[PDB]
Amino acid sequence: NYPAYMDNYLKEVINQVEEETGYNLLTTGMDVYTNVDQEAQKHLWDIYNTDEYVAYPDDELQVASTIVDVSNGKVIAQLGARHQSSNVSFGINQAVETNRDWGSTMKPITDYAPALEYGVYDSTATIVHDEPYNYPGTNTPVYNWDRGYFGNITLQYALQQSRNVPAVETLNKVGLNRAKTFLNGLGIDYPSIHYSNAISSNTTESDKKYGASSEKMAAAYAAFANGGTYYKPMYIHKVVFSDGSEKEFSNVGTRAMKETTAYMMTDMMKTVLTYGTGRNAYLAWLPQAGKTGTSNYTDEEIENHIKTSQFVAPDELFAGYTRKYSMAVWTGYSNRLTPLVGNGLTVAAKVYRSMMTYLSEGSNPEDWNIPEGLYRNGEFVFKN
Amino acid sequence: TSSKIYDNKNQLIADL
Ligand SMILES: [Cl-]
Ligand SMILES: [Cl-]
Ligand SMILES: [Cl-]
Ligand SMILES: [Cl-]
Ligand SMILES: [Zn+2]
Ligand SMILES: [Zn+2]
Ligand SMILES: [Zn+2]
Repeated sequence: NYPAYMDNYLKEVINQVEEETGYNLLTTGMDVYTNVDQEAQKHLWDIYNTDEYVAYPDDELQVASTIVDVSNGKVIAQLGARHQSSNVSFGINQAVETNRDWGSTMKPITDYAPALEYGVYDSTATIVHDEPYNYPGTNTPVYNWDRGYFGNITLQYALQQSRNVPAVETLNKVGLNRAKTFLNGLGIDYPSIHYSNAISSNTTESDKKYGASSEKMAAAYAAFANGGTYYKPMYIHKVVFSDGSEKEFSNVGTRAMKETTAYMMTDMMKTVLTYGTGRNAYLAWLPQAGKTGTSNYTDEEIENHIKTSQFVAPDELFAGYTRKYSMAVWTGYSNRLTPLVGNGLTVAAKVYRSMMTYLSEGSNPEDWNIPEGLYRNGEFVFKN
Repeated sequence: TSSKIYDNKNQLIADL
């Protein structure tokens, strides 16, 4: 016996216990104390499944996400699907799956953070370049989502407008090797990294250790929030054995980036919500910061499976965070060939706005404190 | 045979 709104979460629980102890809570007796927040779950359950919180263009459009306690990697909510009934208790949880492309949300942790963290750029005001450009060593143009080019613009603006050209070039200056290393620090990895990975989590391999999932993303972005510490995602607190003994589960974060980098990424990302691309997930009273993301079709997919000449996309994402809870949201149809259009592309932000509202309607909305080693200067931030 | 799970408020949320 267990509630349906806890299916996905309970599954992850069963696995973590097995991973650490080697025992299966299904074929062995024991009590387990997890990290879930029940009301948060029912709240999340209501958001997906009802029609009171957000306008789903239909009942098929799927949603999946993970909410993490930025201070310790504790997962306090996870829901892999919506309106998807067929009780097969403990099935595939789309919140831990890496089979989907997180697109643009990949920029902050793959190109820009490393850049700042390694000297490439020294200020959010640095002039980057959005001009015609091909993938390094190749003649394949890196096209901006709208086929246009902005010219010289600041780091911030390029991150806030989600321009591709300045992103893949940034990865070039950071170096793939250093970049892949920096990604590991945040819990993400690929069997092999390429320049396309500057704007896509699409990878040759497909274990689980490779790629990005609402789980991994929310834990990666939590490092910005918590100041630069990477916390392994945790679902279980403690497990008392039938024979009296207990096993307590402790997680110890690691320095993923300097505080400076974290603060800087956070400042550029606060602008994403304001005059940036993440406007639909903006809250005047809540000092949060995030990044919107979109993936794209192959070309064979465009010329053979896409009808409308509208703006389409197999995945819409959002990975926002506050001073307390980091949250990564994925949205798309079960079959990537069914596109997201018009009001369907907006669900990722709203779901995030909605949930994050609830999660912070009380608390005491706090802001970040510019760390020693930096100094403001109008819209931007500079290094000493 | 039995295993109980409690949320963060230690209030049992399921029995498996
Ligand atoms: Cl390198
Ligand atoms: Cl290099
Ligand atoms: Cl007991
Ligand atoms: Cl985007
Ligand atoms: Zn509710
Ligand atoms: Zn250039
Ligand atoms: Zn390559």
